Amino acid sequence: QVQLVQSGAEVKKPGASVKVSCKASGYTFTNYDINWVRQAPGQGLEWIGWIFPGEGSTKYNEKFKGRVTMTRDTSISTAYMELSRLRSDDTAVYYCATELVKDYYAMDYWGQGTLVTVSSASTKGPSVFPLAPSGTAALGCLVKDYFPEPVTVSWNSGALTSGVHTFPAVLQSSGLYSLSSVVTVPSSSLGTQTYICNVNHKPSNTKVDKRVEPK
Amino acid sequence: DIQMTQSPSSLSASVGDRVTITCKASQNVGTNVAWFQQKPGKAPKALIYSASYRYSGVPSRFSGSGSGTDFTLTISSLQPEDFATYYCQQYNSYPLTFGQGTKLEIKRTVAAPSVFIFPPSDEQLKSGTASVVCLLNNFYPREAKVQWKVDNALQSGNSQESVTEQDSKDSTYSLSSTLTLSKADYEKHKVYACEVTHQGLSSPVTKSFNRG
Repeated sequence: QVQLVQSGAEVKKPGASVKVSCKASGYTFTNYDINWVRQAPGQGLEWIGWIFPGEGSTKYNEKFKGRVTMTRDTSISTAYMELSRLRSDDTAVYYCATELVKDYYAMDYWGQGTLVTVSSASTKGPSVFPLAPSGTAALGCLVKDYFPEPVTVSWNSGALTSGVHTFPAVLQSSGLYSLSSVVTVPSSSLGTQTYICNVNHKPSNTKVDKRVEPK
Repeated sequence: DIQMTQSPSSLSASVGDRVTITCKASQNVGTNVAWFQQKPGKAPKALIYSASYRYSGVPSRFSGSGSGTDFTLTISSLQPEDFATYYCQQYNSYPLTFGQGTKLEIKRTVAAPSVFIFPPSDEQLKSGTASVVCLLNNFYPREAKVQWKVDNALQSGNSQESVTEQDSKDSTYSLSSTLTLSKADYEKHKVYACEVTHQGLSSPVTKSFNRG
């Protein structure tokens, strides 16, 4: 079936430009529009524009006209969306999509999405701090001051999965993100069983295993 | 730009129920309306084109209708997989414009949160910042109020909240309230308490500690 593969995540500073790619396969690349829509964190969908790969013609949302350029390389079945003069409110997941409407089916196809982070912040691994437990007890890890997203959190190297809650990150006013991961465990195993939270942060090659112990 | 107003912004329903979402256009859009489904972390999925026609693979419990300015999506026989956010979209004229969206969440019995408070670690205190965490675990419905008190002074502006998506097994939520202070301001005070109210609690639940 038709598939759209997008380029990887990107971090950009205000004013810079970004160029996202959309690799299509499974259909005649030159016969259908590629549309681009974006979604800011926790917001709705916003349409950017489309490009017809057959003749390179385009159509842009007035909101972005003069600031966006869509391109296509037919030899590799790839369309591009370039957004210039980036501002913080351009931070979002960007999607390309197309639509095949034939006699016996009508179907939309989508890329996996590309995260573009527009921030003056610079890469920094997370500081991990224990949330020490006080029949059912709660303990966790505070993953604070990291950039950019994402971090990945597991417990006991993936063993402990029942009762785990990892909260969505929130952007602190310092430009850095922060989240907490917590787990409820039997209050009786506090002094015998050992609890380790594993925090991955690929952008910084950071890998922390912080043991959380009752203080 | 034609504005698409969706109603309601949020909606709770039980499995098997029938739901109606509406969407008003600021101008006439004929029947050039599309409907989309989106689950967290995934791309949107098309449901309806031309206001009333289903894209291939969309089951019959999704039906759209309307013309001109008023449009509705009707989802009967709700399945657990149908609980997500839905968007209307006009494509009559440019630019294409979406509604603000409707999040549909599963109704279940009320469940009171379990409250835990966490003082900042000494490790973090060395860094100069103190973060106090209040945890509300496995509760329904989602609306829950947290109050941070330090020496009995209501805190404003220095806390952020983060709530998980609805749990896939029990349909509860959990919530996190983090109070960030300067190490100095953390040293100047003794009693730290978070107070929780919620439909599952007949009176407020308080959790507190004294620095020390």
